[PDB]
Amino acid sequence: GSLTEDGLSYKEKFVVRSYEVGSNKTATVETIANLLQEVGCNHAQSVGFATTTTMRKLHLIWVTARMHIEIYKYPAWGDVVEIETWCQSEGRIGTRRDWILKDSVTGEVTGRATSKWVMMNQDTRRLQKVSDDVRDEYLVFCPQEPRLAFPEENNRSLKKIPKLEDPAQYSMIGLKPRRADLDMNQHVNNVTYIGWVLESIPQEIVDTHELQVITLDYRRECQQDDVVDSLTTTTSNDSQFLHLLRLSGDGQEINRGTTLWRKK
Amino acid sequence: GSLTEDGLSYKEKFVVRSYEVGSNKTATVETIANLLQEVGCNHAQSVGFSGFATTTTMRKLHLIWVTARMHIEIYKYPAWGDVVEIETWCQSEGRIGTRRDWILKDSVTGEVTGRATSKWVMMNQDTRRLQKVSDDVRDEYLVFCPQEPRLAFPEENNRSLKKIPKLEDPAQYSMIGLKPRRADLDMNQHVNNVTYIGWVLESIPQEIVDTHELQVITLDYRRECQQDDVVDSLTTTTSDSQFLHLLRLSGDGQEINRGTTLWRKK
Ligand SMILES: Nc1ccc2c(c1)S(=O)(=O)C=C2
Ligand SMILES: Nc1ccc2c(c1)S(=O)(=O)C=C2
Repeated sequence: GSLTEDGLSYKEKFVVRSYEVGSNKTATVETIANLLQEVGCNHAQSVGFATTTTMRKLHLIWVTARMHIEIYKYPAWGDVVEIETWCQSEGRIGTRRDWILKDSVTGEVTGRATSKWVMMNQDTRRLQKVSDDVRDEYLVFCPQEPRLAFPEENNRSLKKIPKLEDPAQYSMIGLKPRRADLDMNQHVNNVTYIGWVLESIPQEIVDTHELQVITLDYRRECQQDDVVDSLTTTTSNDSQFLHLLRLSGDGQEINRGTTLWRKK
Repeated sequence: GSLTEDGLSYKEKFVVRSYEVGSNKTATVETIANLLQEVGCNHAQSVGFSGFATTTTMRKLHLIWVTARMHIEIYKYPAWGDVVEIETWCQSEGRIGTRRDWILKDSVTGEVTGRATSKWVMMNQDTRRLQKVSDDVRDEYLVFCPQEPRLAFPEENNRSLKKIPKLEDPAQYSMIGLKPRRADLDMNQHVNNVTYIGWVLESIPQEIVDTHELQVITLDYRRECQQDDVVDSLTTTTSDSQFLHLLRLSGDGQEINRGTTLWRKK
């Protein structure tokens, strides 16, 4: 992998592995999401790191508020997929990281993703707007003119997600993270929540449809000793669902989302 | 990745990923086990196989290879961003089945950082009945194996061939109600063998994991966990720290795996 010529974006190629694919012999959306995370990590390392001395001094970290992925073609087992990533400042709100996925052999865009990140105190979990001093330290690593993976003026990446009402049409209860679901800091990996959301989709939908779009909002973190319930209701050629992840006991919301599926 | 010059073994390099490491910023034993599986798959493809390593004779009789035992020893877990080189080969073990071995090395130093061995047996994919290999099938795979013995674990009467006892109730530690999600399934909708390693490790206390490093794991595979099954993971200290393990179905207590782990103080 490497930064591009202008040093404002990062590209990396990946060969799809045997254990990374589903029943269609193509990469699952969780493998794709892990690869997005990996190319994001490699981008931060290549530019010198994604926390500066100033963020480290104030105990601030970047946390994901929203993730939006659209896949036109899932790469097959043994195929090479090229992923390009970049960041852009969104004023005082936070930052946005975008991705473009391409088939390395044809050069055609097979997918795209966008994510919203906000600054949070590591210890108190309190959110805050971006200070001018912190924002100005990261601007030298972003393209200055807008560069959007989802340009469309009415794109599904910025749609507001409602809260699922009980009773849910489908459910998967008692979901718990194991050590493989944790990152190097013992926190639940963001991709695990995507897997948990998908667990409440019926197997018949998964067997006859392909996931085209997933939008996920992150409200609260699942701790290593928490238990989660995954709720889904059909809202809809295509099938659309509304999703909710909440703690098994008190019903505290951890995520909400939407998925769009197309017939195979 | 590629077959070596003699075409009797396969080598592949991997760069360790950010999501593949644990709290020590080194690859977990589950990432290592997935890489062993991946280099095994790439070896079968390189020697001509289009399912897993099944010849047309096995395909006509509906026979598949299934893991009976997995044994892994790690001296050093590769760090995040490091390149690890893995070499794999197979050997026929007469009529019993086959053995697949692996050697892990640090690509920069060339030193052996780990080794693994596994026992595979032939099974009918529909009835799940075990069978001897027979001359006709064994003779079709011999051209892909070294003829002289080549063992990742040469030592006479070593840890890889030790008999594992059945854990007696009550267990010292336990993790109950473990269930597979879609990410735990392979391309044939069966639970991936590496998930059972994760489930075994779930009943080790967090304090042991925080102060020790896993050096050895031996796992026997008795029965498969189905997509709608629920598993209990049981562990008792038998001692470094050594543990005896048992995975069984949550309800009727049917055994699915038994194993042992050996851990070294950090
Ligand atoms: N906040 C922020 C802005 C740009 C960039 C990063 C962080 S990075 O370090 O991940 C690569 C470029
Ligand atoms: N059964 C068996 C024996 C040798 C070899 C394989 C299978 S393979 O196809 O994985 C490569 C060598």
